Amino acid sequence: RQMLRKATIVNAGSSDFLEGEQVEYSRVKIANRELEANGKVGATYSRDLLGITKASLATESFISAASFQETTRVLTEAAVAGKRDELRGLKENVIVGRLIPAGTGYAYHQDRMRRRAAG
Amino acid sequence: EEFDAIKIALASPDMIRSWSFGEVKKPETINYRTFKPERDGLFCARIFGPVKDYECLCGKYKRLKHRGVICEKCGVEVTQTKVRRERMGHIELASPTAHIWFLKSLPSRIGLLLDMPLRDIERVLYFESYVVIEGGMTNLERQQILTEEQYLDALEEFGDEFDAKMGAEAIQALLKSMDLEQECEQLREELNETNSETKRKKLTKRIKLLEAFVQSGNKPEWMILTVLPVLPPDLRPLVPLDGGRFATSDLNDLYRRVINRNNRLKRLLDLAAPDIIVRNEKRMLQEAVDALLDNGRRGRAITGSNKRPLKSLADMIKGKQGRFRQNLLGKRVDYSGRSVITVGPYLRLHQCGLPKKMALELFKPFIYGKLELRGLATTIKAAKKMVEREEAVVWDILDEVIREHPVLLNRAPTLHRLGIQAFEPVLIEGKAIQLHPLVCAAYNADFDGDQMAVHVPLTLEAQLEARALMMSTNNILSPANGEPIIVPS
Amino acid sequence: QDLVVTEDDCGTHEGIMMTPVIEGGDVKEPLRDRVLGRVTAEDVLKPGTAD
Amino acid sequence: AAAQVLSSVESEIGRTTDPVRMYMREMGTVELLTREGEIDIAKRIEDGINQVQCSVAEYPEAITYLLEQYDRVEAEEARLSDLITGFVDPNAENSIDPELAREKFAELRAQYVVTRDTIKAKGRSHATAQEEILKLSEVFKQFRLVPKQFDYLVNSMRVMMDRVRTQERLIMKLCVEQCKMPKKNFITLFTGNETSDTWFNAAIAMNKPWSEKLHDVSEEVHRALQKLQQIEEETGLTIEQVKDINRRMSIGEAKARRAKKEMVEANLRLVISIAKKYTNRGLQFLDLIQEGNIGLMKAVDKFEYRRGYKFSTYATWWIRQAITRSIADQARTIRIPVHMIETINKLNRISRQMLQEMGREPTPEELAERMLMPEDKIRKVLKIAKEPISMETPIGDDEDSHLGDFIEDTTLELPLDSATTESLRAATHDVLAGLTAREAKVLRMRFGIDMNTDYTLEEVGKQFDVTRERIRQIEAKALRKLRHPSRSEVLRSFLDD
Amino acid sequence: SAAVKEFFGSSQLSQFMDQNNPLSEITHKRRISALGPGGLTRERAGFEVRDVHPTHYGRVCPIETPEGPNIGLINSLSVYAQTNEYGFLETPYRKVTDGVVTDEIHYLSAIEEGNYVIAQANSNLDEEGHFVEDLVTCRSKGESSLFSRDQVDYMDVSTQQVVSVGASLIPFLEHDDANRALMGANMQRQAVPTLRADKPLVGTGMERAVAVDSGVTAVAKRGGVVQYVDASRIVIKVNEDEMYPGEAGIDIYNLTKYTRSNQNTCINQMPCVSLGEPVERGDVLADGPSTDLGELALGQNMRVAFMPWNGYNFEDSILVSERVVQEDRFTTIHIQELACVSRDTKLGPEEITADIPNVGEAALSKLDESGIVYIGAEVTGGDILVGKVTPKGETQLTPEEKLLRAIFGEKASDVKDSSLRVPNGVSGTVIDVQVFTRDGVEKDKRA
Amino acid sequence: HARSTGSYSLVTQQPLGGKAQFGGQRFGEMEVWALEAYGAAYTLQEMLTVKSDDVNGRTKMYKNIVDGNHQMEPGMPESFNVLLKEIRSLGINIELEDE
Amino acid sequence: AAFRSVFPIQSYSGNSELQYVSYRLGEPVFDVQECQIRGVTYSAPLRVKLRLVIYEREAPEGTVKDIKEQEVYMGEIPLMTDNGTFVINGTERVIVSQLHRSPGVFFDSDKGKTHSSGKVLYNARIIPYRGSWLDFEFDPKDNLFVRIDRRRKLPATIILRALNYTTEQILDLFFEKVIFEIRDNKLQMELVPERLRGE
DNA sequence: ACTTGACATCCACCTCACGTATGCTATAATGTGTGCAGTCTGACGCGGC
DNA sequence: GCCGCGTCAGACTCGTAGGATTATAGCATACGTGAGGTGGATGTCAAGT
RNA sequence: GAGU
Ligand SMILES: [Mg+2]
Ligand SMILES: [Zn+2]
Repeated sequence: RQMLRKATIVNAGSSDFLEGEQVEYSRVKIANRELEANGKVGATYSRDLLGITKASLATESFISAASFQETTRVLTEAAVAGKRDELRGLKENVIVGRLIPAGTGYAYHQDRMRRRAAG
Repeated sequence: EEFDAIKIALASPDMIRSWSFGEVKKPETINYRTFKPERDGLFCARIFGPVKDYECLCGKYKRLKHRGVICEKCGVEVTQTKVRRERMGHIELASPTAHIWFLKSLPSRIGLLLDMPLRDIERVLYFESYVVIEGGMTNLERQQILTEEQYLDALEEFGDEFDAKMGAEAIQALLKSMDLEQECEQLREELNETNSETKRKKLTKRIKLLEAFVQSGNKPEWMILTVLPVLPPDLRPLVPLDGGRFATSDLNDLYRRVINRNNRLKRLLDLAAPDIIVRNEKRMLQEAVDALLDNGRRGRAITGSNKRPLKSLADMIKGKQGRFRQNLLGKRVDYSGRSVITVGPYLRLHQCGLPKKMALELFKPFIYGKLELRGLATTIKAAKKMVEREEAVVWDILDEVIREHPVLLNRAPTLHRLGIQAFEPVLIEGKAIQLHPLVCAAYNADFDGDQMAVHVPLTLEAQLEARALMMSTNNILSPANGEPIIVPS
Repeated sequence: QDLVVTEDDCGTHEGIMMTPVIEGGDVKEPLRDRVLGRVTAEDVLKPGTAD
Repeated sequence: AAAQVLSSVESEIGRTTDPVRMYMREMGTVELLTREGEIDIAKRIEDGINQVQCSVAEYPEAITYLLEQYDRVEAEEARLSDLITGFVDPNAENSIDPELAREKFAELRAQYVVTRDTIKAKGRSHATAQEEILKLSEVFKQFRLVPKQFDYLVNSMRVMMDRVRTQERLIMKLCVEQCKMPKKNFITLFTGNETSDTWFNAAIAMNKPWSEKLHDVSEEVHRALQKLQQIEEETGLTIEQVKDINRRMSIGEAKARRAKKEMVEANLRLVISIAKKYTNRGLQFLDLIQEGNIGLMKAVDKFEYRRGYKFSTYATWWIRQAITRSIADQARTIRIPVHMIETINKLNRISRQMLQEMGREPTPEELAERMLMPEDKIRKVLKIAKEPISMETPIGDDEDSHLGDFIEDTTLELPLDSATTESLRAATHDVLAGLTAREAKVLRMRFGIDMNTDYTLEEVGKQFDVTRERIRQIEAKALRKLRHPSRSEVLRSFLDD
Repeated sequence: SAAVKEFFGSSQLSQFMDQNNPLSEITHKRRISALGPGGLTRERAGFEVRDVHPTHYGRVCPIETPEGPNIGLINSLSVYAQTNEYGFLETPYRKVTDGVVTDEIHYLSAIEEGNYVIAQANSNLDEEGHFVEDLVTCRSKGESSLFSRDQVDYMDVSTQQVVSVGASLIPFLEHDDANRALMGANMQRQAVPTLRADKPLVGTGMERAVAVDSGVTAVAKRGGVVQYVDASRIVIKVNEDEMYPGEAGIDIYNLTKYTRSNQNTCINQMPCVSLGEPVERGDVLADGPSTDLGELALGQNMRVAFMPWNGYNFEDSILVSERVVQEDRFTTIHIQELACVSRDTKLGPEEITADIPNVGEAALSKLDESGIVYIGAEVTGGDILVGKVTPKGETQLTPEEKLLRAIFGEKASDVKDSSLRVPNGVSGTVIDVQVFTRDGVEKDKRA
Repeated sequence: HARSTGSYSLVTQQPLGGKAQFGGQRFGEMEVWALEAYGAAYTLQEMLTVKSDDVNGRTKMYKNIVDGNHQMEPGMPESFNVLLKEIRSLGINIELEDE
Repeated sequence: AAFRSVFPIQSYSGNSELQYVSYRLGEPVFDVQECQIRGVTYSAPLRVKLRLVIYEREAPEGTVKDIKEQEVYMGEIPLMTDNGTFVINGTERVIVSQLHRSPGVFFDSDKGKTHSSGKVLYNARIIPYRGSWLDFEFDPKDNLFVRIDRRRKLPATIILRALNYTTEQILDLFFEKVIFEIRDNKLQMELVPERLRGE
């Protein structure tokens, strides 16, 4: 399932997809739920394939990815796009010395979610 | 503290100016006799903070009574030394230099943005050949290679309007003047006509980059660096070994060579030197900066006095023994011990033999606290010396702490989660740890010279999670197979 | 790493058919061995005097 | 023709990063003229500087400034250095006799007055007056200012030129960007009249409906003109005899500039050869060549063709010195001044001898004998001697630890020792409570504990009320209470402290 | 001299020898590594070189080598093999001249060895002549099988010629799998001699040659009759046969007593023979540490019962009698060498004195006037051996401590206690202390 | 080898290695993983912070342990601070987004 | 070996020379135990009888100018102990014997390797004791490439060009000559019997 | 309880001494250093024939 | 898509050994810094108030 | 080297 993390877009909404977009599987369903409730244009997808290294490089955590390998390549990728990391991931929190967001800490980290909704 | 997210982006020169608190002009480090920092030097206290807490260079202003006051003579503000762990400085390079990373490492986004292949750009920077920047005269367009005398025939007849140059400066110029906004639009209109599949693929990826570029709000000009941010001193430390020798980080050396060349550049500027030498100086400048960030990733690797290439910034981060693997996704641990394991047939399933002396050391702070509470120790200093004498009271207090406490037993390699387990420790004299036989399979351990580490779950939550989840007794069914883990051997 | 139990039931109906791997002569892993402890999708039948 | 081979080797440059090759190829284009060719360019240099000196002498204010600056220092009784040491140092194609200076200034003032009288009658330079102005210029050409004083002089004419052009550029901003009009016409009007008001109203004669507005800020307009016209007044220079001096001075400069460029370019290979002598595993190969180049510049500018010596011999020295001063100056983490350096050098040279005749090593005493220096000086030089080892140095023969992995930090105290410090502060505060109100206040103040400030005895006295040494007996009294073994049993545990 | 000291000191080929036992020493010197300058690195090594070549037969011991990363790289030279002038390894073989086995020994290189047909060492021979078997067991062209007498050119000199030093001591090697054989030879190198060295009762005949060659024992050059024996020196009067008439015939053997090895292990040489006894050339006079009357005495032999115990002998765990302690078998002497340096910073010359601020006089007691331990005192963890004092730097004491200091007025002078303390968890008797006087400033009273 | 607390490394401020200099044992990537397998957040955090490069954390937690508290009182690993500023010296913008 | 390789070392001008006569080893200055104790390396002094010999510019090769003959000091050389060990900085090390691939010529095969073909790509590797190395390896297309100092591949033929050999001499020393005479209107060859075997 | 004078011991700021910075020299001298790295290998990626 | 040329990888803890390489010149003037000196501030003392 |  982690290897199915990202997919290939055929056709957009009013957002910036188009042929051969390389977006996350979850973001796809995002767009779906949102826009198909209003109508407009829902995007078509097909899931694509990431094996190990690929999948790792795909993830929405550059800290996690940089912790893996190809640190050089990785980091400039990140730097260029101005990528933002919200600390969903585990090794993320590891490296920040924070509350791992599984079990024991999962509770605390989900609490921060509603803290983002209100102040 | 309380923050939520991190954004990683390009370094604006004025952003470096923002963090950077002073300019490092001198290659000097510290004075040869008075080992205190040199004025505008690499370890300068005027910039990065005072050597010793709330005490400046020349020593007129002492004590906590001064906090943020600025030493009139020596220019040292009075506060914690610890600021040398965070204050960043800056180097003003007269020749803006290329950022290595965006050149030499793939894909090399500069190249991508300007659709320029590598060697052509190279020759431009290295000052092998000139490049076309912007001409009212359609004589030439953008981004053409011209050698020496190819440049000569053109100006001689033209000039005036005709604008092209050489090197990094030229690149940065081309970058500021290029209309990213318009190009995005034009590329959509190119898609508006022939959308041939292969062409459309690469056209797709290029527009992706440009659009993300002004979404982040980043200026390409930043690609080339004018101001270089310079690392805090404590991170590039210089101290003496006991034998009288000094050791210092290699970054200091790279930085040194950098300002040498940069400052010779300033001299050669003022003296109006020939262009041959200017260029040579800039290549070297380029070189020095680039070996600073990533050594070996450019030309021939800069060598240590040894034989080995010198370890730069990137090396520190990336390496397996870099910051990630050494300091971040694992660290060195307190309240821990280790030694040889030995069978304990008498042990119950939830028990481990723990050598007196080992547990002693671990529980030190606990002992001290309980000493003072019992009043058997007037204060903590006496508590320490009370344990270090080794009297009988020490064993009983330790005995009460060990009661209901778990300790953590590590064994490498970490196969699965039971390679580290929580056990109730059973004190014995002797220096061997004793292990329950049935859990041999979980550690994949056997008795013929294996050593186990030990740690202290320190908080109430530590203790709790160890007894609840981490107990050998609590986890007998394999997360791997459904079957029992702890089984007769 | 991030794959964690966030909701307890999303309510999807879809899922995969697992067989007994009787590869060649021997039944190296049967149904129960492969299937045990798994959450099931779908109603399993087999017609009879009553179904 | 040399421009040919550069291109073919540039065409096969398989990306050649090694800057040595690049540099070698570029220098490899330019060839070497020896002997008198060098002297050719040297003479052109002389002429450029001479031209520029001629221009200085032609200007009223330069000579005015000369005399007034001398008078400033000279009026202060009889100053020796400072301003006087800056001036003078004259080359007559250093102790300057009083009698000569008295006389040399005399004919200058006289010349001043005569050359003013001539200018006024008829023209600025009608025939005979042109002869006399050129005669006065030949007067000034005969002395040779040392570069020091000359340079402040060049800048003031330079500066005033910049003022003119800069004021025009300020006006050019608002005029060029905000308005707009064909450039062609301007030439004639500005060149012709300059001083009078005729072009003012004559400009209006061409008509055109866009000329009426301009009155609303008419006051500001011509009043702003004032600044630039005042430039004219202060300088006091005539329209015809202003451009000529500037243009021609620029000529003198360019001649000299490009001349020395040629000289420099020509001597590359000599620099390189001398530089490669001390490549040998000390400093960086290319580094050497860089500061060698700066030594060559020195050689250019100080070389006098008059001396009649071969160029290579003299240049050798300046490049040599630049290299050695740079090596000693830069190189090391710890900079080492000269005397230090030289002594180190002596040491090692003698070391070889000594080792070879003793059979083994020179003990500090024995070495110190041959040096004629004190043993402890030699011992302490040996100590200071050894240079820093890298922090990243693989100390493990197996790239196991990089020195840093051994490193202990003396600054951080242990949590155990923190408890030490903290516990005694707590105990001290509680013990303070036991003292009587004003006594407690006294001791609190004096030591600054629990107070921002640590007041000394006298300061306590001022705040308290007069008392001096009374508080010294307060010290002793508090000391009595606290010397009390009963009260200080915990404090007695810190006896071992 | 710089290049030379770099070869000896800094080269990977110049390494700390294992001196735990004579075996480790002996073996370690004749180990051969494919690594170092002009040779393969660890990453440089694939399957290629790590795997076993059949031609290793009689030249390198196939079962001596470190496991994990070093395996395949470093091997032991097998017994009888030696180098020609060009540095190719040759192995000695017995000539067989058309059917008949001579006493002629021929040393052959590898490529030469491939050519000729060699009979096995175990093959059966007839009384100083021909072979027992019509079809004999032979090797040639790297291959192994059955061959006739007529083609047979040579034969193995002895069985033990396959293997190196460590492996040769293992008596029942034929019955042990190589996994464990390997480790066996390795382990032997790590065995520490006890003070009470015992000869191997289960041996190989090998044990005499090993010990003698190691040179950790004392051996007779000429022999003769032993005139005077001391636990320090042994003097021997040589027989008139070997004795030269011009010089004197009194032979000198200075004995190394209780000396410390690199690995902390003890090397003590004790005299074996009796005063007035006759011995000849190459007899073993004094035993080295792990040596018996000429024999390698690496360890000790005990009564072992194979059998399960109540989980005490679990997974190769080991159960023993109190009697082992009682008899002091497997007690070993270890010498640790520890230093203290007196240097001079610009902060102040450090001095060696007995002067120590704020310590119990109990600890001070073991020190003399110069600050030196009395030789032969028994010391414990925490106890100080050697007094050293150092100029303390500037410390701004909190007003608290000024107050404190004023109160008791204790003579606290800017001095840090530099004196060299004894190890935690290690104790015992000091044997010998040494002084290193610099020339300029004169020696301390203890010096 | 017994170690509660003792000498730290200069740059990362982590304990050094081995009983040689009274160093702490390393809790490595693998070791981390053990913890992560379980749901133990604060154990983790002890390893990561109070027991390693968190100066504030280990000192004040020591105090609290002696007094009879046993809490964490959390902070920030100085290793990470190290890392941030090292990214910044590379000319790359790295920072804490205020929540 | 080293001395005669370096010596006699003649001056650039061809006039002065330093000649090697014979050497001598000083008996070790400080004993073993002392070296252990004081942290020094156990070493003996080396001296060498050199003769400074001056030829004349003027006289043709009149070895008849000056001869100064004396023993110059070349430093201290680490000695080996009786047991085969060394004393370096106060401690015992041993220099372990070293295996390595001998200088000379190796002809290796690329078994399979690269390609889907599994093209049998043979190559000759030349390793001298002192100097740069030569590599001659086969292209998949059967072409013979050289790598000087194993850097990059080019044609082996061009090496022979550098060696002063023209195209014809090359083709001679490798391939098999065959003489073909033109007479009247028919073609005759000088034929070797063994040439048409198996055709 | 609190002041006064006399004396000792201490803390701040200025004046002189030693260290540091750069320039000058004159038979003539002008293209060269230096590498040791390496070979394991299936991969994924960019470019090109 | 086929060779090919280039890059980036190749576990976890702990135990134990010691440090370097070089070949160089010298000086005279000037200008500023660090160290120690000298007087003031502040402590210490013995009566004296 | 030790061990897993
Ligand atoms: Mg076993
Ligand atoms: Zn100050």
